[PDB]
Amino acid sequence: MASETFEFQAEITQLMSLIINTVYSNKEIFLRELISNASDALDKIRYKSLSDPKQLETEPDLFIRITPKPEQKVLEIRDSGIGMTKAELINNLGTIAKSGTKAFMEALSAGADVSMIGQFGVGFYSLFLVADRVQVISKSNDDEQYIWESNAGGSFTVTLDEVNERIGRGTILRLFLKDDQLEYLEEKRIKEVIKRHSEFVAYPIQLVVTKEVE
Amino acid sequence: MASETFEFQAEITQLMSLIINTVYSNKEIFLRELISNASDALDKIRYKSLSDPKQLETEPDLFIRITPKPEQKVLEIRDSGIGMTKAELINNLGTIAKSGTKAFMEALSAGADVSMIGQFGVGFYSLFLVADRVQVISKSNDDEQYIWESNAGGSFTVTLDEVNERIGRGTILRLFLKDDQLEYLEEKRIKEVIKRHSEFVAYPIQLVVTKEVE
Ligand SMILES: CN1CC/C=C/CCCCCCC(=O)Cc2c(Cl)c(O)cc(O)c2C1=O
Ligand SMILES: CN1CC/C=C/CCCCCCC(=O)Cc2c(Cl)c(O)cc(O)c2C1=O
Repeated sequence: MASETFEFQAEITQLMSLIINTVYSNKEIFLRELISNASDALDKIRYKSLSDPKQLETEPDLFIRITPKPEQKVLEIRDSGIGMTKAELINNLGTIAKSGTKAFMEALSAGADVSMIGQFGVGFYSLFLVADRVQVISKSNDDEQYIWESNAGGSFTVTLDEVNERIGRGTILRLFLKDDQLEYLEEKRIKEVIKRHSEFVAYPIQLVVTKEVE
Repeated sequence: MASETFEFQAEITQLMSLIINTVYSNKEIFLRELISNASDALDKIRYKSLSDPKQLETEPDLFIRITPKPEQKVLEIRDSGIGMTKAELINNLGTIAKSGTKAFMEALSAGADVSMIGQFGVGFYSLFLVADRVQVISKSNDDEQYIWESNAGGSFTVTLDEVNERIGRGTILRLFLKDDQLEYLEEKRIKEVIKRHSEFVAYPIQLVVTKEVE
């Protein structure tokens, strides 16, 4: 199909503009937030499967997978968690997506460290520390695969997905990294960031590395 | 769109049935043939770009990339070479695809080693040594992305591609490995097979490895 365009709730647009523009030092913290969200989605599908085991069959493996795509300056973070339907992507990432958004911004003004973002329920938006564009590609058992896309402007698009690999079930965050943040494409940097901030994750974290054979 | 189905030329079906069923020992040779085809397609796009440099811009990097997908028992061999349009996939892989096909089978009967397959121009079909199903996904600058699929039966299908990652330009052979050939998903096995049979390749060969972070 065509893309549909949606307006963000005003506090969300304010949160994003602030973060995409910040000179804050500790940007690496975006990866902890995206692994935590990935781990929550995997919790929800595992929890859901307790009474409905067939929900697992669209993707029996439970994992988080990180894929640097250095040639496109993209970093992907995939999970096989519960995924979001079209209406979920629309509601959860932007149109309500509310709640701690304004509390967080107020805490920032008073000097809170950008790293509390997650305790306010809005750590998804920390991706704009290292990316100036994101596509969230998601497949819920309840809906077709969709793409939600934002560039931290006041509106986002949602498009039926006829261009990306089929996710059996779950979500890919595809981060279009800023030119100064290309370090997050490097295998050593990634590992160091995960060991530091994500020690207790119930699910395997996989890193997809491309090496020339010689 | 829907799938279209096409009949193979009769000698091709005869070639495939023989190979999918052979007890021959040296199956590893399929990888040399698929890297050679990949290298030929990259030669043709490089040669073509000599007088039409813009043909490179849909994918400026020239590479061969091998991606084991152990969970699906798939091995992928990708190149960014010239790719095939729908009519090319139909003509080149099956409906004419002729020429050395019958000569090769006659040489086999007389005791030729399955490994001469490439000097008869039909080494593509060597994939059926290790796979009982293949999808060829291809994107020519001249056409949309298409999927050609065969299971060594007498007919194949060609489908407009709305399910796979976008190839900028080139071809993916997606091999659905036989249960006894899963060794070709292993990083050490692959490297050993390339060093042995593909020493002189002008293009980088990349191996995509997935490792758990601990
Ligand atoms: C958590 N859920 C599953 C759906 C989440 C439902 C609760 C509302 C969450 C609001 C924030 C959005 C979110 O966490 C979605 C998500 C993100 Cl951002 C991610 O990086 C990885 C994911 O697997 C998901 C996701 O699909
Ligand atoms: C060689 N060409 C480019 C298109 C080839 C034209 C000449 C006719 C070739 C007939 C065999 C089919 C073929 O080689 C196609 C192909 C295969 Cl099988 C492959 O494994 C990788 C590829 O990049 C190609 C391909 O697209």
